[PDB]
Amino acid sequence: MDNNYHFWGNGDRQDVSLSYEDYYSILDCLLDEKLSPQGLMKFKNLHEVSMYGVSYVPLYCFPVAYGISHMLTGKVRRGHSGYRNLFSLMSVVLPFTCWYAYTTPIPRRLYTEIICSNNADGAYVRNRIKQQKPGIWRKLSQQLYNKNFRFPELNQDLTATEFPLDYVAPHKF
Amino acid sequence: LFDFNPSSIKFEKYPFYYWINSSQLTEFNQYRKFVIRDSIIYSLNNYII
Amino acid sequence: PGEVLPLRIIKYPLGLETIHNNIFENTNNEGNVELFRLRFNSNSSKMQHK
Amino acid sequence: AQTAHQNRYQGGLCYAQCNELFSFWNPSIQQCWKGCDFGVGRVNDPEGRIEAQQMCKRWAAELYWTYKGELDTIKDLRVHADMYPTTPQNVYRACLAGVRRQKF
Amino acid sequence: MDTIQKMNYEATVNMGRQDLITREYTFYSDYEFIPIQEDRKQQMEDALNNLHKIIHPTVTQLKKKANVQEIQDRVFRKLQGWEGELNTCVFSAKNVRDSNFCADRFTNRINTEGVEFVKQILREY
Amino acid sequence: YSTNKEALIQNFEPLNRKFTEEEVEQFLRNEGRSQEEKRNWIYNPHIHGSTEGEWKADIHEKF
Ligand SMILES: CCCCCCCCCCCCCCCCCC(=O)OC[C@H](COP(=O)([O-])OCC(O)COP(=O)([O-])OC[C@@H](COC(=O)CCCCCCCCCCCCCCCCC)OC(=O)CCCCCCCCCCCCCCCCC)OC(=O)CCCCCCCCCCCCCCCCC
Ligand SMILES: CCCCCCCCCCCCCCCCCC(=O)OC[C@H](COP(=O)([O-])OCC(O)COP(=O)([O-])OC[C@@H](COC(=O)CCCCCCCCCCCCCCCCC)OC(=O)CCCCCCCCCCCCCCCCC)OC(=O)CCCCCCCCCCCCCCCCC
Ligand SMILES: Nc1ncnc2c1ncn2[C@@H]1O[C@H](COP(=O)(O)OP(=O)(O)OP(=O)(O)O)[C@@H](O)[C@H]1O
Repeated sequence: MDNNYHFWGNGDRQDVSLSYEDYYSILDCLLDEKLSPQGLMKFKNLHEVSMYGVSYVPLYCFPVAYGISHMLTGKVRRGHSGYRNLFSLMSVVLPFTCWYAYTTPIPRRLYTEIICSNNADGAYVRNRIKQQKPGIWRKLSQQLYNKNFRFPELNQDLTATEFPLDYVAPHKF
Repeated sequence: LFDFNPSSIKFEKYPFYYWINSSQLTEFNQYRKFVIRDSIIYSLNNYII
Repeated sequence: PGEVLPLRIIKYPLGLETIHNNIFENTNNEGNVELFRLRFNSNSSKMQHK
Repeated sequence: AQTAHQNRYQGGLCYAQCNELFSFWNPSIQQCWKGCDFGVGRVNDPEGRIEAQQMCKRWAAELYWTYKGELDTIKDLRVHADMYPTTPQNVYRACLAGVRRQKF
Repeated sequence: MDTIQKMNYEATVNMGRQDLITREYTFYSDYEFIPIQEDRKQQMEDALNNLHKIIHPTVTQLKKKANVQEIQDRVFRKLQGWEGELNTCVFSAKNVRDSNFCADRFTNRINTEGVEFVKQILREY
Repeated sequence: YSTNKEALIQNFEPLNRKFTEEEVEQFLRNEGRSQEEKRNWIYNPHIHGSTEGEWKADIHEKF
């Protein structure tokens, strides 16, 4: 528990977790005219954080890919002599590690604020993700229901008078 | 790798199931010219049924 | 492409003209300034003049 | 360019006050300096201050096309950092601010 | 009239008659909807005029354009929320009856919800 | 210490009421009030009602 829990870019263990790919996909189906200035500021701060985060992700993945490439080459560490094979084979191993990292969702205070806000901006973003990005919204709604968030857009809504628009995954009642 | 992971199951058989036309549930904040998209989705659903 | 929708709500720009220090330029017949306008489309199967 | 001093440092405290009042990229600093020059030797007189204000009105009118009554009907005469001399009203407000800042 | 007056009148009428000559040209592969009726057009115009009448005092009293712009943006978002529904329903409307129903729903929603929201935000300001 | 203790014990009396609707509404309306600069109150008949003078008097009394 660091000493910067106030920081917007920071996150908590139980905060809403969203992948970088999911965030970039969500950016596609949103319009700035339909967001309040506060929501626009939230999105701008989120982009400010993501600008550094996306670039740093390969930095985080580098050691794992380097170790995997060494293991693939063998049990011999030949230093400069093996750089050609190490970085030719690592040129495909590191993309796999970055793929896994990007598919891995990470919690963020900005993510939870933008998604779970109980205002017009929150409703708008949730509805846009539900309509234009059903695949992402299914997982997002499952996560929200598991984390005890109740909204009319959630497919797991037990007090709704209209049938869900997507498959409801198994969960504990 | 240790906590709850949302399921990836989805409908694989019903055609055009995920072409969700605008309605009260999804609000009406979509791209303005998606009226034609909604009409086409309605026509496709009618043809299927 | 996509046809002109039946109705459009258009915001009146504010502050374009600073003459005589009047932010609002459109006034309704009843004597009240207008912030929004409704534009209606008829005969969608028609060209738009150049 | 149109001020009374070959550089802003030759001008007294009024130029520094204008620089503080307006942002470094805001060209209304020049109009504030013009107001300072107009107010030189007049601010300390009740009639001199009004004469300097009339000089500001004339300066704005000669800088930009204007109608009779705009400067009299200006709503707010206060100036903010991001106010630019794009209108006679803005020019007149900057000149008035410079006249107010002028001490002697 | 004189020659100059006749030329000016001809110019004005020709500028006004753009629709007259653009009507004849129509496209086949077009998604054609039923236009909203004139009565419903007038009703919606009257509703907007009522909203403007409600809003006029506060906006006139306000002296900074920023607050006026904020009020305009909020009210525009609220109105566009219902405008999307109106357009979607009218485009899918299969008869003038459906078009009139959609227009009536839109104007009633304005008169109640938009009036309440405008009063609330104006009081807040 | 003696004077502070005596004053506190003498003048302390818990509020034995329930805040009324008017008090709650005024507390909510007091979000943006500030004494640095007085608010410019503007009378809109369509949202305030009554008469301009009465509304101004009530606003002056309240804030
Ligand atoms: C004067 C007196 C004063 C008074 C006091 C007294 C003082 C007395 C003296 C004090 C002396 C103290 C120091 C003691 C000695 C220390 C010696 C030492 O450290 O070297 C030993 C060290 C290993 O020890 P060794 O015993 O010699 O060899 C061990 C074996 O040979 C086995 O090794 P190997 O052959 O198996 O492997 C070697 C190496 C061979 O391979 C390479 O060299 C890799 C080349 C490609 C790298 C990737 C592309 C280029 C860089 C991109 C960087 C992008 C991100 C930048 C982020 C910046 C902001 C954080 O592979 C690696 O191990 C890779 C590690 C480095 C990765 C690159 C680091 C990038 C910056 C950090 C990013 C975050 C980390 C994770 C991500 C890492 C990947 C980016 O030698 C080296 O090989 C040195 C490598 C140096 C790499 C530098 C990369 C720089 C990249 C450019 C700059 C990026 C921006 C930086 C910020 C902005 C400003 C520029
Ligand atoms: C955020 C930055 C990073 C982003 C990376 C993103 C991924 C990009 C990948 C693109 C390519 C696909 C992957 C290919 C994998 C290949 C694996 C392999 O076998 O290669 C390793 C292989 C190992 O060689 P070796 O035979 O074992 O001998 C090395 C020894 O063991 C001695 O070992 P050492 O440790 O002392 O030094 C060896 C070092 C040597 O390499 C380095 O130190 C470079 C490390 C940074 C790589 C950056 C990639 C490109 C990023 C975009 C461009 C940004 C600007 C880059 C500026 C620096 C030059 C790269 O090797 C490495 O760093 C290992 C990793 C290299 C990865 C592949 C690099 C592709 C370079 C493509 C451009 C080449 C032409 C550039 C011309 C200059 C343009 C300004 O080395 C290379 O093939 C790299 C050659 C780099 C040549 C740089 C030439 C610089 C310019 C000098 C002349 C300037 C003339 C100016 C004339 C005008 C004056 C007015
Ligand atoms: N319609 C316009 N015509 C000319 N200049 C303009 C106009 N709108 C803005 N400007 C210039 O941009 C500056 C900043 O504009 P801004 O949006 O802050 O104006 P405002 O809110 O109407 O009030 P103010 O006059 O205090 O700037 C104005 O001072 C003026 O220099």
